Amino acid sequence: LRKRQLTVLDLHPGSGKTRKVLPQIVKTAIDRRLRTAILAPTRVVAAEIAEALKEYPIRYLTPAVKREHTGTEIIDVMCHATLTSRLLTVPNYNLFVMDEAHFTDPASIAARGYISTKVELGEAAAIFMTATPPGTRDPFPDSNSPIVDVEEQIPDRAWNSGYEWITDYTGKTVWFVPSVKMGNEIAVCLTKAGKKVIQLNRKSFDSEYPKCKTGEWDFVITTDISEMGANFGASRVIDSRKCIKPVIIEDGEGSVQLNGPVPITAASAAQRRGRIGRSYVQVGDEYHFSGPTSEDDHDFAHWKEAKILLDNINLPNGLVAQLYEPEREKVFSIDGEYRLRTEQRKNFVEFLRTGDLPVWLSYKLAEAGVAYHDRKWCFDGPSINTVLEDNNPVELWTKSGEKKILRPRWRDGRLWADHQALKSFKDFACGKR
Repeated sequence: LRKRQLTVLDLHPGSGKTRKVLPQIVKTAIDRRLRTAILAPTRVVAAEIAEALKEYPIRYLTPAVKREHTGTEIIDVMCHATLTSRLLTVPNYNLFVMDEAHFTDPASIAARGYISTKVELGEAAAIFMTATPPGTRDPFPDSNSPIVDVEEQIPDRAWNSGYEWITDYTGKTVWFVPSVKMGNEIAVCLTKAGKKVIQLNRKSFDSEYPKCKTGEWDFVITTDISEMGANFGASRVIDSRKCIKPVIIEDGEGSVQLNGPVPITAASAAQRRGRIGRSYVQVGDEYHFSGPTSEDDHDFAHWKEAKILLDNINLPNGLVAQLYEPEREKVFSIDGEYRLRTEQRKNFVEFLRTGDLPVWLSYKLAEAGVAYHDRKWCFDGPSINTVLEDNNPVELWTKSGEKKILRPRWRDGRLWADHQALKSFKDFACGKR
């Protein structure tokens, strides 16, 4: 009960989290009438926490709905981003428990800032659970069983020769890639070599990660989303230590671009490696990697985007929350700099929630006075912002009846990162939501 005292913020890692630790915390919170928020990084982990807590009365919260049996529940389970979303449109929780608290999704960073600030104000206690606390930099941490770390060349595309070590192995392998496209090229190569392959990414995770529990697979090819609580029962990880992440370019109008494979942080590398080595009775787990790690992640867009979110959340004291202490050095702006005026903020929240637009773009739109329903901005950008599909400009029928080339006022590369993103953006440009 040492961790449940107001003004306490506790970090810890381990193994035994949902069978015992989380239920004990929840049991004590209920006995003490502590209004509690349990925060999971993903819908999968929220589900697994909710199942671990099946013996207790809990409320499940999404950004839009609540699931309860009586309405008298005091323990809420939700995704990190659901807290941030509801703060932008919320109980004065006495206790926060954040699982996988290293997640650098902007809404997760902002949630840690809000929670950290509530703790420092003496309004709450918080527990951050993660094997790689924000601020840490150790890519080869200790493990339950020794890991064989092997630095060697890793394919970044299909191969027609060599790499015998990849396909001759008969255990299960988790292979982290920087992009879904690269993962698919590798997955097809492995499949034509007689391997059973599952591909995991943010869009496929809810349907495909559950298939890993059947054990009917040889390889999981995954993006970095599997750094947030995925449990594989594998024996090998392959990791070129790359990611592709948005970068805000502050020159001119400003823009966001997706910068090609760049090195991951040491904490990310430790989380990728940390998929294995988890069991004393399974020895010989291997981590095959190439490339350095890098802590120059200040240029990744999620830090500024977290600050934009936090600057637009009101506090009881009339001020604004700060980022969680070890993360404050990632952003170089003065607190409150991104706070939007009244009508702008209303449109901001709508672009985020109903529009499903990235934080940076939603801020630029809102700040420029764009109304949520006004789609002129999708078509009134300069010709350099023309969106291409199959090297042809995208032409759309607008809600006003005109056929126009898709030319957003600001370029945010996440709007056309893949076919599904582009389709969603085309639907938005046409007024479909």
